[PDB]
Amino acid sequence: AHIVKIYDTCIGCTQCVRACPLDVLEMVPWDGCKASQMASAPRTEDCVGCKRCETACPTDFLSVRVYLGSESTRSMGLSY
Amino acid sequence: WTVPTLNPDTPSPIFGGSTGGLLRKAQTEEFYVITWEAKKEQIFEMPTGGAAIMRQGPNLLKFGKKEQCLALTTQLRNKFKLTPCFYRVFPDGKVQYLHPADGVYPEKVNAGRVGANQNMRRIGQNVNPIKVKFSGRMMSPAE
Amino acid sequence: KKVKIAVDRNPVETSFEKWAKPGHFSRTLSKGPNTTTWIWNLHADAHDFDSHTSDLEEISRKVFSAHFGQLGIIFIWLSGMYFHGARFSNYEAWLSDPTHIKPSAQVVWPIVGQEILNGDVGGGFQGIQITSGFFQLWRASGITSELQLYTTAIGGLVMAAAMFFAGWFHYHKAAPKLEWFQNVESMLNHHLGGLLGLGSLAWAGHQIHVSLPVNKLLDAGVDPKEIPLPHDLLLNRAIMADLYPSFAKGIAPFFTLNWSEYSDFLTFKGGLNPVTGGLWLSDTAHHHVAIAVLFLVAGHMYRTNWGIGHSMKEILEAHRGPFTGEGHVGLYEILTTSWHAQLAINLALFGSLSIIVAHHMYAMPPYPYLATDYGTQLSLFTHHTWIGGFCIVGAGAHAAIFMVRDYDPTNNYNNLLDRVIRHRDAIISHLNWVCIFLGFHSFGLYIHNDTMSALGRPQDMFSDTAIQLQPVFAQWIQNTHFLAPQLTAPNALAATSLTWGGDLVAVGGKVAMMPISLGTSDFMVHHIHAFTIHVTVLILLKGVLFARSSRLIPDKANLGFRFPCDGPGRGGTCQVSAWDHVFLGLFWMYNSLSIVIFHFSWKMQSDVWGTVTASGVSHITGGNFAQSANTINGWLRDFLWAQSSQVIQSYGSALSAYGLIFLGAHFVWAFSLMFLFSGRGYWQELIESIVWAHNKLKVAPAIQPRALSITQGRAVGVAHYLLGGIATTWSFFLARIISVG
Amino acid sequence: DIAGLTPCSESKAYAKLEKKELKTLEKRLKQYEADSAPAVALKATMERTKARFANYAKAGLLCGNDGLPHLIADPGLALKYGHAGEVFIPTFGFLYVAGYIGYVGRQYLIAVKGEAKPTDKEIIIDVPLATKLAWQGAGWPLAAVQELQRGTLLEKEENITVSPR
Amino acid sequence: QAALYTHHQYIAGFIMCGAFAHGAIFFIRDYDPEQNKGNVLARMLDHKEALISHLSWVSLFLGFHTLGLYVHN
Amino acid sequence: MKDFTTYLSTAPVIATIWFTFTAGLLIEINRYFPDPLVFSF
Amino acid sequence: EVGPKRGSLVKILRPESYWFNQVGKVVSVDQSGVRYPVVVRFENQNYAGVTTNNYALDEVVAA
Amino acid sequence: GDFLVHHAIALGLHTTTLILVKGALDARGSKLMPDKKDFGYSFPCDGPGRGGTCDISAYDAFYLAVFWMLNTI
Ligand code: CLA
Ligand code: CLA
Ligand code: CLA
Ligand code: CLA
Ligand code: CLA
Ligand code: CLA
Ligand SMILES: CC1=C(C/C=C(\C)CCC[C@H](C)CCC[C@H](C)CCCC(C)C)C(=O)c2ccccc2C1=O
Ligand code: SF4
Ligand code: SF4
Ligand code: SF4
Repeated sequence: AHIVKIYDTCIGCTQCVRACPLDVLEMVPWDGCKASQMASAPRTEDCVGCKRCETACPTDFLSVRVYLGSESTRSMGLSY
Repeated sequence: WTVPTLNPDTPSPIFGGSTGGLLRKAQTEEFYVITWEAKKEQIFEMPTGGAAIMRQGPNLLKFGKKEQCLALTTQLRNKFKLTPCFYRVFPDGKVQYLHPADGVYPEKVNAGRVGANQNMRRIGQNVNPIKVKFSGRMMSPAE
Repeated sequence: KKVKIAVDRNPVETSFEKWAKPGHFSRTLSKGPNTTTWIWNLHADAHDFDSHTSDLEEISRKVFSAHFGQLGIIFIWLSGMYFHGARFSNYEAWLSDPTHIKPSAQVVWPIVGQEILNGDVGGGFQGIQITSGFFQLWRASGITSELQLYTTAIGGLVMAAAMFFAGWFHYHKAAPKLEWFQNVESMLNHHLGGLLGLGSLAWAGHQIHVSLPVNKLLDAGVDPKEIPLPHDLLLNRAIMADLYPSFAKGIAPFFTLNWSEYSDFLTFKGGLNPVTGGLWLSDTAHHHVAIAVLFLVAGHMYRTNWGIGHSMKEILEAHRGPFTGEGHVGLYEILTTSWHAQLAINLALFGSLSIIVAHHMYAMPPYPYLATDYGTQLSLFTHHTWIGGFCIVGAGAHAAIFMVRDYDPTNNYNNLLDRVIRHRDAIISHLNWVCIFLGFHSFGLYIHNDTMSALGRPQDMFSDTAIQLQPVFAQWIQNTHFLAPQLTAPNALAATSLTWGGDLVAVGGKVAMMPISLGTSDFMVHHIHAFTIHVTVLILLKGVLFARSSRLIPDKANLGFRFPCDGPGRGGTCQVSAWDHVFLGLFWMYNSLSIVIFHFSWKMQSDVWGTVTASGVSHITGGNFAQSANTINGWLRDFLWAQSSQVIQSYGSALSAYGLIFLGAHFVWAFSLMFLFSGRGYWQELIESIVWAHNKLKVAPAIQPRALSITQGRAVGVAHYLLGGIATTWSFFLARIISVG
Repeated sequence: DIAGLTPCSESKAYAKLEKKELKTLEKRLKQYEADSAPAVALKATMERTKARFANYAKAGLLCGNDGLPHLIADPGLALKYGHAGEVFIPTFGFLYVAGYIGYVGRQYLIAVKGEAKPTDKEIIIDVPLATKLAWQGAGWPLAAVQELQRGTLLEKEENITVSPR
Repeated sequence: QAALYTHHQYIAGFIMCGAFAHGAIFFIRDYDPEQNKGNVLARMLDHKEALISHLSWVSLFLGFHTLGLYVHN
Repeated sequence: MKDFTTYLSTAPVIATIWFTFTAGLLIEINRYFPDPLVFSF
Repeated sequence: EVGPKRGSLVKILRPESYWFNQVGKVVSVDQSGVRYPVVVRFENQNYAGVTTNNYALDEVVAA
Repeated sequence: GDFLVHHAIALGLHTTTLILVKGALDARGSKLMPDKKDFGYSFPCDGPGRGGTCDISAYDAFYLAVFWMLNTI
């Protein structure tokens, strides 16, 4: 499983969730940096590590951060 | 909204057979099932390869990887404007619902889903790796 | 009526307003540059017309006028070669003595010591010995005067200006509609009747009336100054009826179908001209008459405006099998809707054709004194082989681009394309297995011979002596085409080539063409050829079939054709795109064709080319290919080290520039490895540490310095790799063969 | 006689090399006629060779055991024994031009910084401004040292550095 | 002599590359910026761009000019 | 022709013109002053 | 109100920012209790292609 | 010849140590990646984002320096 952490610089633009091809991220309301949305990563067991999320993050550098961790079948995109 | 139970009586799209389908991972570890209710018969694009014809009404489709199911999900949502929902099926018969885990799609708020893996600091306010040294496993300062 | 002219008047205004605004063709680059990557994207997307817009009509117009510009440039280049053969050549001296004088058409200015490059070629001339074979082509055309080259150059410049005027016209003044381009029936009918049918007919007319008499008199020892001019052979029928008495009969034998009377200038001789070492121009004239008839009847096949003919849609749609589903349906729409689907097929067949040309121009040398100019022959094989491989790689590229952009799954349901994409795993798996099988059983043979001869066990090698792998099928075909005039082609006086077997044709002491034997070494190298070809096919076809999706990345089509990677996820997804498969197929095309042209050079220098002074053919390398090329150390020693003696000792001589481009090409090739072995993220940080020094001195540019894209890094690396390797081989080949041949 | 080198005026391998090159060129010359283009070209090349060797031997160069001229990069050994125009004077002859190029580029950048779209004056050169600066930048050492003495040559630490500086 | 020289020189090159490699691993895994507050080792990281840019200049000049002289000859 | 002269002011055309001029200047220098190895004059 | 004016030039003091020690222009300052309220627009874009970013009141400074 | 090749040797040394020093100093952070210490010494990349981050680690700097070291020696 990779480590996806999301920081308080998230302005809540939903782009990281729309880019995620594995449904790892979701947008949670107001229980984060501020009100008006925030992101979260509850399903990191399905993260492959493609970093489309932080490719789409528009903040300075990346509010969403993928830290490549231990691999598995779900974290290596294996259909076998 | 409540968690939907997977209907096995749902038919499948008209596909002539490929080689990009299921492998021994389906029999051994897991596989995935995506469902959707269509309004017409439309030739869509399989993520495994080739084109299939969805049926008017409900459809069901097997996949060996979650990324395949979400690829078809975004294809059916963006090109056909449908609302699909997929699962995770285990070879012993256990079904685990996956995508709209709260009912609504994850880019939209739901007013009650809990924020996980949220570091409440700035990315430059992370500690140096000397402070997280000898924590057992090799650990990032983001923890 | 259906098939007709359909154009728009004055679609695009002719002004330099969009010349002053770079990046105008796209929505992203027209805003202006902020980083240097804009400067590269401006050039990478310049001719990517199908992303500037969506309407196929404007794309088609852009393509048409761009083709016109390419034709104008080709005409400029042709006129330049004719002009250099008119002003800066020893052509009129070479015609009198083509066996002694070296063809040269490039004079170097004496500025910084490069007057040493003006070699003593012959005919009281000093220049660079050309290897393009224009002198042989011109002699075969019947030129015999520099003035005719001069006026051909001026005609080429006129035609170039005409092509550029045509591009401007057919874009800005009167540009055709989409339904004009989509008349593929008419385009094929015309390109077969008039372009290739009437073109071959006209060239046959020239070959009847200008080439044949002029070259017949040139071969009879007549001086090119006292030969009748071609217009005198047109008007005065007495000269032609003296040279060919069937011209006394006029054109009546044609209209009376007493064609055998024409057997004086329309022959089926076969073999080579003993005095020039090339194909008989009467044979080529009859050839072009025949294929002109063939193409003119082939251009009356498709249905355009009168109900007779074929609809290509009807041929395609009615071709389907039980194994293949719906068959070729939707392919008419694919090819009348996608420019890239057309470009893929066209490039593939055009490059395979160029390699056909390379193989058929050395075994059947068409031009007088072409075979005995070993440099021209080697260069003409190598050049067209390389152009063919490049075109084939581009065919794979544009097939992938089709599959990414222009593919629509609604149009393609259980047709052949769908059925290929559905079992691409079987395709690529069997292709992988055969690539591995061939790699083992073709290269491990060379390794086995290296190990055996290094261990001192030459009786255990794979040779013509120890363990024979004889190419019996090719040997049988050689014997079948050598014995062809006796049984299976009774009206042929000889075989098509002397490479099948028989006697040699030697001209000027040098061997023009002689039988080519094949043994174990030839077996091994041919299987190496097939191996490398199959691996290149593996890469390019895997890029095509997996251009939309794979078991790794199912949404690769939305990612695009040209993207570096999806990420380090899934273990790492770099070079998953269909562009990077072309990037690797380029390397394997180079590795294939380098061996092809190496096989050519060594086999020719060992077993074909040479001199006959006494009783005996003395070849260049002495026939070592049979016994030396069983090993990699053989190709090292007796080819890459032995035949390199001419290029590294060329310093201080006329061929010194060849040694220079040897060393510089070795430089560029290795320079490519800075871009292929490395990655962007290092250079971006180096660049920003440099930008710090530029900021400190207030010289940081407004256009922010970025490292090259990942895709651009790979493209630069493959470009420098191919350039350096091919140019190293070019220098080595030419420096070797201009000296020893 | 700086590093054991013999002057090229009295070097024997130098003369042997001149004779060798002229012998090569006359070997090429003997196959041509009296007044033909190859003959005139080779005669001109022979004369260029003779003049080149004469001018190198006249300039006081030092030749090695191979007869080839060896340059003296050390100032002090070059200024003493008359070899300054080998590496030392062309050093400043280069540096003037190179700093001139760099200073014109710097001045152009600083000039276009103030405009509305500064990046478009870098892909599209403002040739009036560029030529004006290319002409008035011939005093680049004086203006450079005056920009240095005022402190306006170097940017302060408003430079974009990294997290660990 | 040849084997010994080439041997020890390649050994030296590999060892010297490993030296800087482990210096990097130090900067990552073992370096504490607060315990090295203001010392020479932090002063290196504070002017790292100057070091890298000047090393780049030396490399660039040497390559330009050595290759230029070699190609000229 | 303001736009045409803007085009000739672009980076590649100006570079072509300037390097053509520089190369021609160096070439004519090396013609009229052949083989300049040192600064003797 | 908090922060600088909505046209002021601002030097960024965030250490991990692309525009650290680099001048920017304020688009707006969100007057709520939001963390990182200052919206700064820059003439030069970062590696991602962005010219705007949200910064805090302690990460901004005049000129 | 000794002059020219000693300057080639200087080129190789300075460039090898340029790559190595750069990797060591930017081991902890760059403008393309200021959180590089949080990823360790040897990590593959930071994705195709931010223009491309291939061979951005310090490990990859050592890697690219081994080529220049082998050339130097
Ligand atoms: C980078 C290393 C390097 C160095 C130091 C040199 C140095 C030299 N080379 Mg070599 N060369 C190199 C690389 C190098 N080259 C490479 C890589 C190649 C392969 C392409 C060559 C190929 C080569 C050849 C083939 C030749 C040389 C020649 C020369 C000499 C040229 C002298 C000259 O042009 O006088 C120029 C003298 C000047 C004073 C001009 C200086 C520049 C400006 C104009 C001065 C400013 C004056 C004024 C203010 C301008 C007016 C302004 C204007 C706008 C009006 C010199 C020894 C030539 C020679 O004979 O060598 C001995 C020669 O024939 N080189
Ligand atoms: C396209 C190919 C081509 C062309 C152009 C020619 C051309 C010619 N051939 Mg050749 N020929 C060819 C292919 C060709 N041939 C082939 C393939 C063969 C093998 C079968 C031959 C075999 C052959 C033989 C055996 C002979 C010729 C001959 C001739 C000449 C007589 C033409 C003739 O009688 O036909 C009749 C053609 C016409 C009546 C058309 C004339 C059209 C004119 C130009 C119309 C223009 C007028 C204009 C409207 C108004 C005036 C403008 C202004 C003044 C006011 C002519 C030069 C003969 C000859 O002279 O030998 C040297 C001859 O004996 N040919
Ligand atoms: C009939 C031939 C033909 C045609 C019309 C096209 C047309 C096209 N190709 Mg295809 N292609 C071809 C042959 C062809 N190609 C071949 C032979 C190959 C194999 C090399 C490819 C490989 C290929 C790839 C891999 C890609 C294309 C792409 C494209 C599109 C844009 C090209 C562009 O903007 O480049 C503009 C021109 C350049 C950038 C110049 C390239 C610089 C070259 C490499 C320099 C070296 C050449 C020189 C002779 C060597 C001497 C150098 C000297 C100057 C020092 C366009 C539709 C692209 C596309 O559609 O993707 C969206 C793309 O990604 N092509
Ligand atoms: C010399 C360099 C080299 C070698 C040996 C290979 C070898 C191979 N490449 Mg690679 N490749 C290379 C350079 C090389 N490549 C470069 C520079 C590029 C450019 C980027 C590529 C790009 C590339 C691509 C894109 C592809 C390959 C493929 C292949 C395979 C096809 C041949 C095969 O399987 O035959 C069998 C193996 C050989 C011929 C290798 C030599 C082994 C010999 C016979 C001895 C065997 C030893 C024996 C087992 C004893 C063992 C001793 C014990 C002590 C261990 C093979 C693994 C293709 C592939 O994997 O698909 C099939 C493929 O698609 N390569
Ligand atoms: C006293 C010397 C010394 C010591 C104690 C260490 C110790 C260490 N190094 Mg350092 N290192 C050294 C020298 C040293 N190294 C040198 C000389 C270099 C430059 C070459 C490096 C470069 C280096 C890097 C770049 C990295 C380390 C890492 C490490 C750590 C783990 C090593 C590892 O992964 O093991 C397992 C290592 C291997 C299995 C080595 C791979 C196999 C090698 C390349 C040999 C292959 C040769 C082949 C078999 C020959 C066949 C011949 C046949 C064909 C005939 C460990 C702390 C790593 C670390 O700390 O991670 C953060 C790390 O990333 N080191
Ligand atoms: C022959 C191969 C080769 C060459 C020439 C270089 C050259 C260079 N590398 Mg190395 N490198 C290589 C292979 C090579 N590398 C390989 C295989 C790798 C492993 C991936 C690396 C890894 C590497 C790293 C990691 C680093 C370098 C760096 C450098 C630069 C060092 C500075 C220098 O010497 O400037 C002199 C430059 C040259 C000699 C090359 C330019 C050639 C001529 C002079 C340019 C002009 C030619 C001509 C006029 C233009 C024609 C073009 C057009 C008109 C057709 C330089 C560009 C360092 C760097 O960028 O720091 C500055 C650096 O950090 N390289
Ligand atoms: C060397 C290298 C670089 C660095 C190359 C730099 C960014 C660009 C090289 C030179 C540019 C083109 C500057 C040349 C000068 C400009 C064209 C402007 C002209 C100014 C005067 C010289 C006229 C990469 O960015 C890279 C990226 C991905 C894989 C491999 C590599 C790679 O090997
Ligand atoms: S790395 Fe890819 S799968 Fe993981 S969270 Fe980011 S976008 Fe989603
Ligand atoms: S893309 Fe970045 S800023 Fe937008 S919601 Fe995701 S993490 Fe927050
Ligand atoms: S190309 Fe670079 S960034 Fe992309 S996956 Fe490969 S290593 Fe990572």
